[PDB]
Amino acid sequence: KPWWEDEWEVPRETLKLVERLGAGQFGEVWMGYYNGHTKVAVKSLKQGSMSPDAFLAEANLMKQLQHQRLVRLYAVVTQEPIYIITEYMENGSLVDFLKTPSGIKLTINKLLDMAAQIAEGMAFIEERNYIHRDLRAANILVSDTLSCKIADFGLARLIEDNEYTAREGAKFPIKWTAPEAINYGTFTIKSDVWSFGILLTEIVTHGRIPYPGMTNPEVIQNLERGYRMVRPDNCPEELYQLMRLCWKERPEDRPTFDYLRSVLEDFFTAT
Ligand SMILES: Clc1ccccc1Nc1ncc(-c2ccccc2)n2cncc12
Repeated sequence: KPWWEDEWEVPRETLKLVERLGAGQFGEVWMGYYNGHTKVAVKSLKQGSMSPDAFLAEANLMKQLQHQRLVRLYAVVTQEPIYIITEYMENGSLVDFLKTPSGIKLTINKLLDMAAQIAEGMAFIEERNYIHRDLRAANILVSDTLSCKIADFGLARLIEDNEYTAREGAKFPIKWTAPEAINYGTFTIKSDVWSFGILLTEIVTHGRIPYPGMTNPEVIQNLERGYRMVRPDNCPEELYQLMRLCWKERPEDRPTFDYLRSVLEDFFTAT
């Protein structure tokens, strides 16, 4: 729909940018208020840094994927500077939260709880025929009540025929990304499942880099031999075995997100 009919368009006046949370090559993220009272995140596009069609694509996808476990689109401003306004996540990114005094004190039970919440989010994404492609603790946000939500949908895609194929040039974080996606550019929900296994390591290590002490080429070498990541310090063995299922060689042997959610809730209500 055009901007004058689009239920998501808001007048820029409705928004007050209060505290900057982040700044990079392509714009900023702010905490601010919508209509004086409602706390919001505002991502702003730095003009000329990238296409506004490309920037707005993330908001259009979020219009289609609404769930409690996914950071919610609130509104767009489609005149420069372009804004995407969402649900505010008070405790910021999981990777950062896990390192704070409150993150430090969390028991394994609460960690397993948060893991289940993330799987539940991904189970919705899976049911809807989408993939995420950027699933990692940096892209999970944490609420004031310590609930978790999937964020950063920039690489997220509605799947045609189960597989998205990126361009020959395209590069992805080696430690988080499934071998078939690094090697062939082919992504499926099963690529995300692989990423989830890596994300579980970040949870149990409070946000440490996967494959401690290893370079990208070493990770690749080890994986091809049939090794997987060494058992993180203090990782319960049941969780580690659940990671290994996410890292099955054949994407099709990897579990569903519904399965992963189910098992993690069992782990949680047992601890
Ligand atoms: Cl603003 C936006 C646009 C597109 C997709 C998700 C979000 N939501 C958020 N992104 C980033 C942060 C954020 C950015 C920097 C540091 C910590 C959190 N955030 C906090 N609450 C909601 C969001």
